Amino acid sequence: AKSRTIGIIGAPFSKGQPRGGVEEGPTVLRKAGLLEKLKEQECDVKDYGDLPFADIPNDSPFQIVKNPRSVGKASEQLAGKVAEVKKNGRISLVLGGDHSLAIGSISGHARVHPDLGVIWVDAHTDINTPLTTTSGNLHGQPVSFLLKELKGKIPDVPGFSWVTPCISAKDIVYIGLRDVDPGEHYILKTLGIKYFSMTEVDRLGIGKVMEETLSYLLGRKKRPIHLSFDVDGLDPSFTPATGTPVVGGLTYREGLYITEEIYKTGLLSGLDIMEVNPSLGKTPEEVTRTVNTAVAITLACFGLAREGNHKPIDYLN
Amino acid sequence: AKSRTIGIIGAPFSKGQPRGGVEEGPTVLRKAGLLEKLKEQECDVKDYGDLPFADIPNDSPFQIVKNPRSVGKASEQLAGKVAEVKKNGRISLVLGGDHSLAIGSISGHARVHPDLGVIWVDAHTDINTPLTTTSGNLHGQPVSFLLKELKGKIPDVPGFSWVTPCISAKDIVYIGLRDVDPGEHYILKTLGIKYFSMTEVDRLGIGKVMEETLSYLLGRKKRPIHLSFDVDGLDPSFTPATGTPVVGGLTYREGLYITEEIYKTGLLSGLDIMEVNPSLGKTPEEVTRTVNTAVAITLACFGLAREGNHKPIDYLN
Amino acid sequence: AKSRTIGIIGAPFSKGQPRGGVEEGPTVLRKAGLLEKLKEQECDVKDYGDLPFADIPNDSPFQIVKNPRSVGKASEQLAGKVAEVKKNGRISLVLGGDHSLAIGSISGHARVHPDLGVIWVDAHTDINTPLTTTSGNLHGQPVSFLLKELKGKIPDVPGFSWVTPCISAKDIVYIGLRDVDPGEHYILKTLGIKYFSMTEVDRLGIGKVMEETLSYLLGRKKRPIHLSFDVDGLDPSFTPATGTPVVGGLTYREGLYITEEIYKTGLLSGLDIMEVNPSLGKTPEEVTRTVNTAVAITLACFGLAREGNHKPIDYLN
Ligand SMILES: O=C(O)[C@H]1NC[C@@H]2SC[C@@]21CCC[B-](O)(O)O
Ligand SMILES: O=C(O)[C@H]1NC[C@@H]2SC[C@@]21CCC[B-](O)(O)O
Ligand SMILES: O=C(O)[C@H]1NC[C@@H]2SC[C@@]21CCC[B-](O)(O)O
Ligand SMILES: [Mn+2]
Ligand SMILES: [Mn+2]
Ligand SMILES: [Mn+2]
Ligand SMILES: [Mn+2]
Ligand SMILES: [Mn+2]
Ligand SMILES: [Mn+2]
Repeated sequence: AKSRTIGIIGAPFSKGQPRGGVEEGPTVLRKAGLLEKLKEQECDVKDYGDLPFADIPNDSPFQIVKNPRSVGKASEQLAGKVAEVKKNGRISLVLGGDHSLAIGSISGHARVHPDLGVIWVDAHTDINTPLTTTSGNLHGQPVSFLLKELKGKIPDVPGFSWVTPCISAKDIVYIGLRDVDPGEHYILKTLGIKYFSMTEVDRLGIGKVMEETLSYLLGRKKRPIHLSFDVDGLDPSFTPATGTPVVGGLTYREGLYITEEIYKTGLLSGLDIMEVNPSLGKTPEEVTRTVNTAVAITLACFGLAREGNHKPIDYLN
Repeated sequence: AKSRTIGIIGAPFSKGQPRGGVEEGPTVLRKAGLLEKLKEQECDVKDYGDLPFADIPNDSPFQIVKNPRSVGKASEQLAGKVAEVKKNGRISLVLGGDHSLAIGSISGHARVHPDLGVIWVDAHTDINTPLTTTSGNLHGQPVSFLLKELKGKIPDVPGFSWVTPCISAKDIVYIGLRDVDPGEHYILKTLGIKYFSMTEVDRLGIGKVMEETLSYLLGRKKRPIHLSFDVDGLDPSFTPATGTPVVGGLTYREGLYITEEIYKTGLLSGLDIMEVNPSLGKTPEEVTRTVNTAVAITLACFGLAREGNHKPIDYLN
Repeated sequence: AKSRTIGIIGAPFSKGQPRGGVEEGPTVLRKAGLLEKLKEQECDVKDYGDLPFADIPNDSPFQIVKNPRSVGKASEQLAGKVAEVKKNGRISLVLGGDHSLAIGSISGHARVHPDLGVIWVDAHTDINTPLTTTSGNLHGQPVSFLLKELKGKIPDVPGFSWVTPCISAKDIVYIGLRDVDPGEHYILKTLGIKYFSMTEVDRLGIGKVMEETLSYLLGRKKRPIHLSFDVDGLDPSFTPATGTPVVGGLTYREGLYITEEIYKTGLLSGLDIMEVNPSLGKTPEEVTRTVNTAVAITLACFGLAREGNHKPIDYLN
């Protein structure tokens, strides 16, 4: 089935942030048996391998922005690969890698499906521009490069001349927000982006959050869904092996509920499993817990349901 | 009062599953002061002791089904004891022991009250038949033996000739499901059994879940309630000392909410506290935590309320 | 702004209960950078210092009631100080110290604002009278001294002759109740006090709880709000370093939701952050966790929002 036809892309990249280890994300998710688990779930899985991200020496900063050419090139390559997967009639599954890679993932997906809607599960808005950021880390800026309304606010950053903003502010929904920078809050409010911070999740419950999210994106007509999942969207009690953990996150149950509801639309076309850093666990168990949670989230995106699943055969005969 | 008149039955039985220790469940629940705590809560408590489950040697398997005569006999004896407690005008409180004992608990309860409704709190459906089962563990099969709609699907298993299905598919509600076998999911969907998997609990909230459960069972007319509580229905962060723990379970609060709502109907007539295995804690604290949670669940079934409780006297004089 | 104009009062007092260390509450909250964090959040902060609570030797018990003159005097002093802060047009922020200090905090606040409404966030009602109590610990009795309907039920306790009940039973809302004494439950039911025990929080969800709480207190017309926050209202997994921890408490998210909703009314006039005991952590991390949670709660009372915050300037220019 279309909702279970997948194209795996490994994106072992880390230069979008300063913490080493996030490039081991595709390795550890594969080692956990993700591909085998998806095949056992009646999925047609094709593995496009791990993208080679050739080192860019002398990649000097653009103002305070670190490794711009490396980040720009990695996303450019990913865009080409995601577009190839999409042309082959498969749901692209990007194994990250830092969240800067979403520039390439969404850009590439939009080349084949320009009418796509984005669901962004994260503790963070990742909407800083190369001018608003105080960190210069591009994993906290991918949304600004993708939004049409921010054209003219993004300077000419080396490595990003290939980028054409592909999404409007009305085509993105945030879920799980709880650590937003002043500049990002201003952008979020002035552009009128739809969001469900932890405050709205507490107020409404995840059931109403999903009902509202899917109605807001699909109400007019059915359109492709791109889910960009930052594992720090979930509480650090479930995903501790991550760069920027924030307390009071989405529960394991809420994470599974979001992904079960998206699967059920039959419109998931793109998926990013980002910011898994296996060198950031305090214990080996914290790493396995993060990886196992990220695997469980991924399986729910492709049909694994808590009520159970069965093949279309008579089990009583 | 009727809702606080209890008959305690210890059922130290483990042969419905492969892990040793679950037979110590009645011992550890008693040691925690359950009987004394119930009496302090204005309960009339009579202890019927721990059932002697005389060893059945040469109990060869029926196909892949393990210890069928032992499980069949333990349930047959429990049925007789529960029926005796029910005839004495008491709410039967079965301290397990593995969940295979539900065959005897519900069969015995149904002999005195054939119009009973079942609330099944558990991570699992336990509805595998001796033919759909892949483990051959009878604790994953009690429901198949009890359902009228599965008559003709249950083969002649040694030790179970006394069993007559006593409940219809419409007389059972599951709460907490999150680990269902393919065969079980097929049965659950084809028989149209009412269930609230963790997905429905996330969607609706425990308030709506309870409102729907009690309306579905009692809407037509008031009838006796049998609550079969598998401790693995709650999240392993509360009940870790259990045979098959599954992450993303019911919270301590949700567990107390279910039981507070059932007490309030005044219709609880039977209760099973199952799958407490004190040899399965990683630390002694994990065992005490499991036992304390199981005690807390039990006390709420018999009137203990979080808002408080008071005797009908003037406390200001 | 009025909602961000604060008067800090340290109340290092412990004689309302038997566990030493709660007097270090103002010290540890200050060490965590509470004052500096509030100023960074666009707050006008004035620090009235830590109240000196002169030792009262020969403070004999009134029946079973321990240190009545010490508790009575500490609250009398606090009342005078809170009234001073209120007269200076500031929101009084009392850093405790045990909950008996609420006698002084609310009495002092009511002298300037007699039309105030109280939100009491706690696992406990703290409404025992000097005659209903069984421990004789005054931190479990402050509401009894404050209620107009309990005039004639409170005996002449040494150190409390200055007290005039300032609140009616209809002017208080409890949130988080899960450990209520029989006498307290009788008072709660006979006086018809509005409460949301953990049972109502589970039933309704924190969204509906806040909607109902604010409508019940502000429906007729806008009036000042006094929030009396006992850190044991939150689950011990967030606030373990406290005297009376009770499992199944409010989550970190629910705590932040209550305080975000109160800030939003613009009517918070008084705040108590009570029962932080830094000598009651099992590990230093348990103490830092409790302190960090208490700081996070306080910051939300004065505008810190999970969706983000920004200054009224153009961030894109
Ligand atoms: O611009 C920044 O560098 C920061 N702005 C807000 C958050 S705290 C670090 C942060 C980005 C996190 C990226 B990501 O969400 O993908 O992990
Ligand atoms: O048929 C089986 O053996 C399996 N079926 C699904 C679950 S995982 C193991 C299991 C039984 C659960 C038992 B009980 O709920 O009693 O703890
Ligand atoms: O009156 C008493 O001593 C007891 N009555 C109920 C609770 S268990 C301890 C308790 C007081 C809690 C006060 B405080 O909430 O401030 O921590
Ligand atoms: Mn991100
Ligand atoms: Mn993030
Ligand atoms: Mn189970
Ligand atoms: Mn079971
Ligand atoms: Mn208190
Ligand atoms: Mn308390």
